[PDB]
Amino acid sequence: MKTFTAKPETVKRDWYVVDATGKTLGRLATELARRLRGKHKAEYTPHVDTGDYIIVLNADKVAVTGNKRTDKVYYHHTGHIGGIKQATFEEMIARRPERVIEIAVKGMLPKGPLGRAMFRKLKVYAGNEHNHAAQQPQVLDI
Amino acid sequence: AKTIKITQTRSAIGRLPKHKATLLGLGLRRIGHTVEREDTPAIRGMINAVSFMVKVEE
Amino acid sequence: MRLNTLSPAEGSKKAGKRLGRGIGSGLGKTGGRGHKGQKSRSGGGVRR
Amino acid sequence: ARVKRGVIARARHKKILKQAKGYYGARSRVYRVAFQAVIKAGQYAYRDRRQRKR
Amino acid sequence: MYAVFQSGGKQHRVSEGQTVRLEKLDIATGETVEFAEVLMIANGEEVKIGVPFVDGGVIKAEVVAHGRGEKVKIVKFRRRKHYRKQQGHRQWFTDVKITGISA
RNA sequence: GUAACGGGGCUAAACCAUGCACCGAAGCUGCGGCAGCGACGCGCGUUGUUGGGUAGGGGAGCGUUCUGUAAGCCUG
Repeated sequence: MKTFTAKPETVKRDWYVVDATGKTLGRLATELARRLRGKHKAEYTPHVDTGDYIIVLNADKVAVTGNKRTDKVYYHHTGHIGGIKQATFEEMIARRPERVIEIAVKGMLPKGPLGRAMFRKLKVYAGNEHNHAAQQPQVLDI
Repeated sequence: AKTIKITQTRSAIGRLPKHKATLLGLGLRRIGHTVEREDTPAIRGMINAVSFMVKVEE
Repeated sequence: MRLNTLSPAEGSKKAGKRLGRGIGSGLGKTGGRGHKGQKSRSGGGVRR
Repeated sequence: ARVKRGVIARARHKKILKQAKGYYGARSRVYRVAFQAVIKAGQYAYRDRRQRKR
Repeated sequence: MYAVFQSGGKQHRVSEGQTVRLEKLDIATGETVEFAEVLMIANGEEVKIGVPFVDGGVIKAEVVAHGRGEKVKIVKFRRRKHYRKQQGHRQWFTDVKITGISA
């Protein structure tokens, strides 16, 4: 006998909403990565993406503990010489809030075409209104 | 007699030659091997020198 | 008796050592001479 | 006896062909030995524990 | 109905009238065999969680044919050390049929 | 070019004390095969135990050309 593996056309998608207002960032990222990876299901398989579609609401109110709010600094190199640029958390929120949670969960996901396919499902919003009521995303209230 | 039982708990690679030779003088052959030996005080000396890798049960 | 059945008795024959014919024989590249040296040179060696 | 060794050599070279590989490996006699050296590792390095929950 | 049992070191799952490859036994080509060592049994809905070696569960089996499996090539190789060695192997197997499962 | 945690991130997911679980290798156990040495017996059993290996020593084989078996045998 062989072990059962999942197929691509025998996947059951689900949709959910998570509200990150007043929640810590990393601890939220861990569960987000778990759910998008699908290790929370009973038919998990490592070469197939079966995570839910999570909609994060209120991404401009992510709570960060301690002094990280002003010491946690981001880095990214453009490619040119001396082209290293940085941005503090205190200003990254005011510039592009959703990118905070986006980058924080990307590094927790795996890398490869499936790694990117998995990130394609996450949807992050700074506001609190969303036009996805057509898909009836049941709130994962915590 | 009493026939004490000895079980070898740790390996013998990279270990001091005297302990490697006492292991054979006792009778242990690999990890987890179980043997039964007399309670003579001569045996106690070997098992005392090698007491840091042999489990005893009495 | 005919010229097919006759066979020599055991131990009365044995194949000689053939050097440098593959690896599975054990007499590979070095051929038993060891690594470079006066001995390993062809015809090179000390006398009696 | 002068041995005319072509048949056995052609046989040996054909015996080691290893199709399905790309590029010179499958055409010429640039044949690695890793294809068979990793098999023994794999037969031990299967990862079939099936730990979905605990 | 489906059950489970241990024979030859491997815990297999068998269903009424099914074929499973097991280890090389010692029986003829059509001899009857019984497996009493059962770990659990279930006939839908009812799961009869079994203590080790449940008392009563029996699986009746009938051996069909015996043979050898696929050939495997073993190669162990050491670069730059003048070493190389090969081998071949084929595991022995005994196919069975399931003729009845009782509790 | 961040670059003195591998990374994300961690106010404990960090350090100290005690406690019960668990993952974890080609280690060890369960199940099948093969081979060397020893013991005990009558060529054959039943047991002990060993089987990573360079230089190197020992044993046993496959295969190619040619002489006899062969004016025999296979082959339009």
